[PDB]
Amino acid sequence: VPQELIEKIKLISPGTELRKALDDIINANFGALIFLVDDPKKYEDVIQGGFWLDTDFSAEKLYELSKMDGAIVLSEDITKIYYANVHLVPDPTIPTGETGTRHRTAERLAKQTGKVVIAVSRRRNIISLYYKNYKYVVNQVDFLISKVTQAISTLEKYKDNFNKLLSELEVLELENRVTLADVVRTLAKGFELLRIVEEIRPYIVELGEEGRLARMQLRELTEDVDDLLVLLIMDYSSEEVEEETAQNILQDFITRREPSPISISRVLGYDVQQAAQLDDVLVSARGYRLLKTVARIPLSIGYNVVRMFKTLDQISKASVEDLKKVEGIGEKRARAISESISSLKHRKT
Amino acid sequence: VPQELIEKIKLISPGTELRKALDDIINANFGALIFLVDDPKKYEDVIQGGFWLDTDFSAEKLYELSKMDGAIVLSEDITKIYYANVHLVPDPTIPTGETGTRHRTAERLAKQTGKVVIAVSRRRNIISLYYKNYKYVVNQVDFLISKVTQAISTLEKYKDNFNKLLSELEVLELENRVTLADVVRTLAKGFELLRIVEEIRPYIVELGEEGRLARMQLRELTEDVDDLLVLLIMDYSSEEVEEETAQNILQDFITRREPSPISISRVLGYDVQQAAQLDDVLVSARGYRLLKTVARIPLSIGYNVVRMFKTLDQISKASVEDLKKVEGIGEKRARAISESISSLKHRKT
Amino acid sequence: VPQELIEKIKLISPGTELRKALDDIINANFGALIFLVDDPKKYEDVIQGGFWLDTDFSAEKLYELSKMDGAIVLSEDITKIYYANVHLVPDPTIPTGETGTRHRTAERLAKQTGKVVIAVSRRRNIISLYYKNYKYVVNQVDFLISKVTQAISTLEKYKDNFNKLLSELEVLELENRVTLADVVRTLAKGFELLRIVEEIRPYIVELGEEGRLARMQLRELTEDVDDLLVLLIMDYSSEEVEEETAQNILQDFITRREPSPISISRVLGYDVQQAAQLDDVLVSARGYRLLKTVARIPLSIGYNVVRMFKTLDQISKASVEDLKKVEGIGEKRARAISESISSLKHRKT
Amino acid sequence: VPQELIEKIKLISPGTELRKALDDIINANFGALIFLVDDPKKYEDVIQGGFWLDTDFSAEKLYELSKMDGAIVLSEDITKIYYANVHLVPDPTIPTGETGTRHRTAERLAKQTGKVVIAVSRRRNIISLYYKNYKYVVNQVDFLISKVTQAISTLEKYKDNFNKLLSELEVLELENRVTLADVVRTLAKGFELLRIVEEIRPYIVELGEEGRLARMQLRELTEDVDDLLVLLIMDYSSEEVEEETAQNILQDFITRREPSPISISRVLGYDVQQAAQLDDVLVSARGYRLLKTVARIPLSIGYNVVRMFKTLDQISKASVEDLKKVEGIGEKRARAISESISSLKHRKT
Repeated sequence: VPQELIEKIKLISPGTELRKALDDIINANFGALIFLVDDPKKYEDVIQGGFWLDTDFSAEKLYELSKMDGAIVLSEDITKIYYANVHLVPDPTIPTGETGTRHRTAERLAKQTGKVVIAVSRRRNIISLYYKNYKYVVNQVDFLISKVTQAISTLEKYKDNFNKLLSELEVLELENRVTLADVVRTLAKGFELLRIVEEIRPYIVELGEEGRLARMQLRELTEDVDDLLVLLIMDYSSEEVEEETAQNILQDFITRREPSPISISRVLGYDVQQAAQLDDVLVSARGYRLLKTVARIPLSIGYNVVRMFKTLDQISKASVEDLKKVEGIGEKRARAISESISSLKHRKT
Repeated sequence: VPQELIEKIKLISPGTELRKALDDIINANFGALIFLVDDPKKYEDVIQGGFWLDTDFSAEKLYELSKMDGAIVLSEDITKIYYANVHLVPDPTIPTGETGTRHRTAERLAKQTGKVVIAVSRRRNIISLYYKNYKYVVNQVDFLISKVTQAISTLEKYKDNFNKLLSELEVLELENRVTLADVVRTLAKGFELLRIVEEIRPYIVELGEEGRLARMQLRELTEDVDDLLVLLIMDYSSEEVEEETAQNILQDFITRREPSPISISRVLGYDVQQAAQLDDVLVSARGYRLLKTVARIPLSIGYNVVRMFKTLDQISKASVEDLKKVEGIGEKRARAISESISSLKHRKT
Repeated sequence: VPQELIEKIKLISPGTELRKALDDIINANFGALIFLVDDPKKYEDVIQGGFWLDTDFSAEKLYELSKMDGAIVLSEDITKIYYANVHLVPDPTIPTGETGTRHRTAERLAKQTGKVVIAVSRRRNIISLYYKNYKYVVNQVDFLISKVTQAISTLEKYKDNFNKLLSELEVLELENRVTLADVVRTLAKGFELLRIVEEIRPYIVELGEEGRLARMQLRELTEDVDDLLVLLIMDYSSEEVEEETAQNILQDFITRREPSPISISRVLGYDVQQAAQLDDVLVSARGYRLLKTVARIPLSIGYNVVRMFKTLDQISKASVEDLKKVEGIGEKRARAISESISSLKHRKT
Repeated sequence: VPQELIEKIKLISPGTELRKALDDIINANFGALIFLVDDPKKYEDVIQGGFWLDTDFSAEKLYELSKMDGAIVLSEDITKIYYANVHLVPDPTIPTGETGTRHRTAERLAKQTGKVVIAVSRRRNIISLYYKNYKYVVNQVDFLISKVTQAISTLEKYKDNFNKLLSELEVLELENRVTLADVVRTLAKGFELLRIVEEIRPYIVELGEEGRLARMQLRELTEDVDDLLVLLIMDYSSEEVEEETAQNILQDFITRREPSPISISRVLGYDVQQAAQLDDVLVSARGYRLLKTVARIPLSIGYNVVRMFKTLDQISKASVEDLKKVEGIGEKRARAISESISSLKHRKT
């Protein structure tokens, strides 16, 4: 979806006075055909009859004006109503996939002038916005909220299973008993979960001001999930990987590639064929996840800790003194690393 | 529900252009009577008047055509509109349980020709599909989603209680303090939960593309429940049972038999009369559940481990060396079995 | 709500063909006035004009007949339609709180004959049923489900807080560190929760077949709550109390008395004035809750265990041999009591 | 929102007979213009034509009367209907931001007389109440419940993350390993959560009797959150702070100030610049939270315990005897403090 169109869709999103007028118009079953232009003069060839108003815009004015036949012409910044009751006459030979005079006129005019044309028919409750060669159907809030509420419920279920996987993985990691299967399973669930977020995103945007609660919920449910997945990648990839690369792995599995077990283990640098092999590959966390998330050591510095001790297993054996030999690790960091890992082992394993 | 009919129901499921036209028709309160035929020629006896169109199908075309009285005739693959405004005249002596000319005509024609006939009346918002001697009422998406959302909430509650039962059962199993009552109680909840899934299934299918989120939720909620229940059967049945048999027990209690305590304990091979006796029967898990789910040992091989040690109690006492004497158990499997069971005991009991 | 009326309300509950016809009638905005009689003959004085049909009942027939003015007369068992289009003429001097001829006629006739009279007006979507001097407004399913879904959500929140209270109480009980405040707080939440169930009950019934999922949810959420609360009463009441009495305490606090802290502590036999005193009263569980729920010892026998050891504190110190000296406690029960309590202490405290 | 207006809004809230009549009027699409006056005589200048009724008020009467053009005049206590079908004639030169004669008349009359004027138009389903220079749009219950149900779901998510933060903070506190970042993070989530409650409040009120379940849910979800946050403030502020001050911090961050990390750490008395510094500031709880919430020691007395031992760290080391040296700490309190803290350490750390 071109950003160019996104900017236009904002014009008729829940919250704006324009959308306010359009909803009223839908409820009254009157029709509407609105043409957004910067300078009316250069468009007089496609504007016939009607009335010249050149007055300030308001939702009430638009609604009343729409009781008459024909089209209304507004300024692109929706601050002025220039015409009402006019006949829009774009070139009839322009191709159109629309049905019914109102929408065919809207599409051709948008294509012809490169300007925005809004159509609202009587036999339906949806807003169609035409911009250049683009068409965007705007749904009603009730419909959007229904889909979004279901997507959120679906997310809660994925998050729950994700929390359960990560919790079990934590036990295994602390006991150094992890297998590639445990990692991939956890990654897959995470990838699939963030995929849902990406898919519902266009719905949230379309909700405008009425999607505020929905955004808040998505934020609380997927808070640190992305950071967590990256750290998992940095910790279990076959060979060392920088954060930025882990992020590319994440973005890739969120949109491009499908999060299938074999496919994830492959990108992680493991040469596997059948998913049955995953339960046989033993792996050891490097310790980034725990270092950054629990010991609160900046990644930049964790790099030094990992380069020296290699794995979480070794770091958990290190002493306060042993850890200070690391560049960037003082008394506080050293104690923080040692104590937080020891605390976790005593509680979770 | 014959699969034969299921194939026809797909034709008018949410997502198809046909359903798109039918919804529009419902919203406009126009009526509709659609007859699906392969070759119009051999049906000219039941097709009177109207107009010959022989044009490409589209939802907009169907909607417009439906503004006229009579019926529309389409190709079975919904790619062609052959007739519009015709009078369908099946044999009037054919029995019909329908009311009102439109539905009586549809049922008799479907019965007469063995073809699909779709009826949509003005005084209601539902689609009736007739195929041979079958009738399928298609509900609106709003209604379906309402029932499905309630069924999902109901499932969440059953799953929660199931998780609680399984969690307590786990403690008991690790402490070798299980009674038949603990097993049956856990099985019953599991059986009842999967029963809900089976019952809501026809609703999910009827939802078509709009049931995608619902499917995802059902999948996250009942993920490994079936495998888990089978393993429970394999572990607590009075006498050894092969997986395939455990599965038959599952399928049976999901559809045929009622998951009553006594009834489950009976099928498991225990001769009980009153539910009060269940709290008195001590039982010991064979160890399949833990072997497959936690130690990740293939069932095929677990069979060997169980045939040698008999119960989880004995396996938990076995040593790495003792376990390797089993056919198919190497150093890795042996360590995996021993360590995962020891880890669980230290954490859960 | 008299059971007598409940039986009549079933006649028009979701699921019945009668309600099916009434919903259709509501959607069409036609009106309806239905009079249910056993023998039409003895009511000819209040039945004028119309048509004698004496035909078999069906929803389609009722719906069609309702397109005409006047009333319809059916058999009490809803198997026969005796009249259609008649004028019902009860005594006009009979008092009525209704407005509009249709409802005034219905109420007076029901009062006059002691029979059921159903009225459905055009300017609204609700069914009014009149039986003798009773009036029952039947709501639409959509409305009912909305209230019921909210009540269920509200219940989930109370159950969660209840689980948290009971969980903390469990720690305290095992450590013999309980105070009257911990008990009352847990009881109050339980009482309030079951109060919600009682209040939503009339809604579930009114839902008929469409309240099946709602019932299942209420059952999963409040499963053993009543038994649990009774045992809590038996365990913390100032002086010994029999189960049956504990139950009266429960029923009382669910309907009659308000579950205020002081009020609960008072009924439990503690003479307190200000809620501040509750945190100062130390109490010890007798052990019924744990004996019945965890050790699975029948109450009848727990009575003997409590009469001998007095408190959970003492039972937890008892030996297998010490416990067998109790009448009804064998080797199994004795082991069950001892091991389950010891297991709990090792895990929760 | 002036309380003065709140009192008027109650007049038309769900539950009242007046609102009952207004809903019926909305469903019928009749219009309504109601003027509430104490003494009709002194308003005869703005009341023209119509009918003098001087009869008792009822919803049915109001609904029927509204079928006629013009306005209805009721007594301020909604117990009397004085006029029906009248022409209200306020001064036309009074400014009005309304459109359409009905609303312009209502606003001007309310402004002119300082009395309540209720307007309901045909082309919409909302009630507009005018009082003096105020205007309050009353929404339908369906709309309100939709927003409120979403706000509750959003709250559940914030509460869950809050519980997780507080749970981890608890471990850290018991191990005396807390950093300013852990405290602020927990406070921020708490502050944001209570902010949602404040924002949805006007919706709950507008729901009237239909907002009962919603209130119950908000109460169960945010129960002790405020007390908990205050205690957190009292425990981690840079320098000692009295409860009343902690409360001002809470109220401030709930409405005025934005709960940004730096902003919270600043108000707590810590001079920080970049959020990165928070992970470096070690802090120790004074012990109020644990003393009041777990040991059940009144704040008034906790003040003495803290003034003597200073931190939770020191209190956890204190002996029963050491604690009794505190003014207000007896054998019970002393044991309660010592045992509850020791119990927590053994279970959570």
